[PDB]
Amino acid sequence: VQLVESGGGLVQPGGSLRLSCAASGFIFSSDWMNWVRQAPGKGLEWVANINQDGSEKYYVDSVKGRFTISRDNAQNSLYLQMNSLRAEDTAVYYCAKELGPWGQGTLVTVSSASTKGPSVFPLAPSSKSTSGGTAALGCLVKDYFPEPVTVSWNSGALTSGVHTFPAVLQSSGLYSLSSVVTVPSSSLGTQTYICNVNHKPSNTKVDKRVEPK
Amino acid sequence: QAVVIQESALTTSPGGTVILTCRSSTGTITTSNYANWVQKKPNHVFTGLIGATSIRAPGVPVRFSGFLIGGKAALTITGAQTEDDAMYFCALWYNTHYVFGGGTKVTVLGQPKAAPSVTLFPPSSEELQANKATLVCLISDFYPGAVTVAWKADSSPVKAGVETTTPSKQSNNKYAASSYLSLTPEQWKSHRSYSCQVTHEGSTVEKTVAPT
Ligand SMILES: [Cl-]
Ligand SMILES: [Cl-]
Repeated sequence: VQLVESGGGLVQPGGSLRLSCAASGFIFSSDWMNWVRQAPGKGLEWVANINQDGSEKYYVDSVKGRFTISRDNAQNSLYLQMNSLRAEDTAVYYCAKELGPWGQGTLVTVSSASTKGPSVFPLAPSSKSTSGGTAALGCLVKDYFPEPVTVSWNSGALTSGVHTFPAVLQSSGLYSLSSVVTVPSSSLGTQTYICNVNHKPSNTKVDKRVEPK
Repeated sequence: QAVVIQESALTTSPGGTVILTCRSSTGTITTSNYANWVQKKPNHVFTGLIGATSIRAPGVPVRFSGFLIGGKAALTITGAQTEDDAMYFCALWYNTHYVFGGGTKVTVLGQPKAAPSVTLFPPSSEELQANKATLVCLISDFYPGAVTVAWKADSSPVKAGVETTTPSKQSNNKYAASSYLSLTPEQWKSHRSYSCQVTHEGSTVEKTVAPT
């Protein structure tokens, strides 16, 4: 079973967004479907639900008159039309049923601030700064808005020793994260290490090669 | 408006029996509230374990059970496993809407204490050309998930420009965090070195970088 979500993004106050939840691997028309949201640091908030045929729909009072839940059983899709978006609607939105895994969640940001692409700086290692023969190199993804950012290494082929850290929220409102990969010193002069940063909200894809100083 | 009340936190041993309760602030819970138990793990989507008070989701281990007792909805774990260490949310249907509880953090004992590993990166050559300078201190593989960070300009403390993340759980059930010190390019070269000190369970780990 799978529930894939899409449609979240950055939108100015008063704007609109339409979320979609693609269902597969189960009899979609047999289940009620729910939209649930959670803002960072806050609790889970049920938003809306809908019955099998779509004749019954319920909403939380904070949402009545602005959101509209709908479904298409012929296409196994659940929708959430979101109008008159407010800053308080900023949250990760999840589609879910009573049983089984929720969707992966899509992020909705209602803010008057514009998106900003990150700066990527290499975190070069040092042979004199090792620990038991292992080195440590990485990339610094600084000053972007909003979440998320994906970082891979050597176009996804390098995964052993990779550690990407959750971003920090700076006082200015911008985010910064780092991704680190630990590798032996013998591979410092034989292997090539390149981090692939992707910030989809700003359409910024940057590649940075990391080599010792 | 009705609220859903859960225990904040519970601790058990492997093979122990846990019982989580879920009550309504308005009074008795019945099967008409269609209690739903949702499990949340770090880096794993929410998943509904129990629906309609007592229906186990497919694939959910049979050691999880839901039922009603004393006017409250309950979820037991008979013979808890380390993989059950997670957050458990309760949701109750009040005629026209679902309301989620605050969630119960269930801790399964057994994880040994682990000291933090600290890696400190000086400002790169690229960033210094942009008249910026940031120190990146990376803390990983510590348990329990709580560390304090203090920075040092030479040998004296420095609080301005420090931003540290909350601890986050890693794939190996240990925790990680990062700390960023923002400095001008001039301050970075006017000092002999900078240090990032990480204190965990009474022991402190330190890392030092110097202008090159
Ligand atoms: Cl834990
Ligand atoms: Cl460099």
